[PDB]
Amino acid sequence: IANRFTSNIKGLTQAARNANDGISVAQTTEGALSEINNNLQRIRELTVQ
Amino acid sequence: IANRFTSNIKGLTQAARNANDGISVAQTTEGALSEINNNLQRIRELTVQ
Repeated sequence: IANRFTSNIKGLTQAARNANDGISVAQTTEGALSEINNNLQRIRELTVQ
Repeated sequence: IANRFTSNIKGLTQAARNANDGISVAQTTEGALSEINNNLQRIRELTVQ
């Protein structure tokens, strides 16, 4: 049972690290999307003009 | 909703600027029309004479 618990603890810690990496991926993609959105807003203003 | 509000505000402001340009155009044309009308009135006076 101690072996099983050690395996589970190590796996869960590594999974937490993986989830942190995924959060980083999401943040980077969202920043790129925000810049694209600002460009689109400016283009719409130019079209209205 | 904030993005939509920003787009609407920008569009309305630019449309107001274009409308102001419209008043400018109309004022210029009305000034030319006033000059033409004054010339026509003087021509009428000369014809009456």
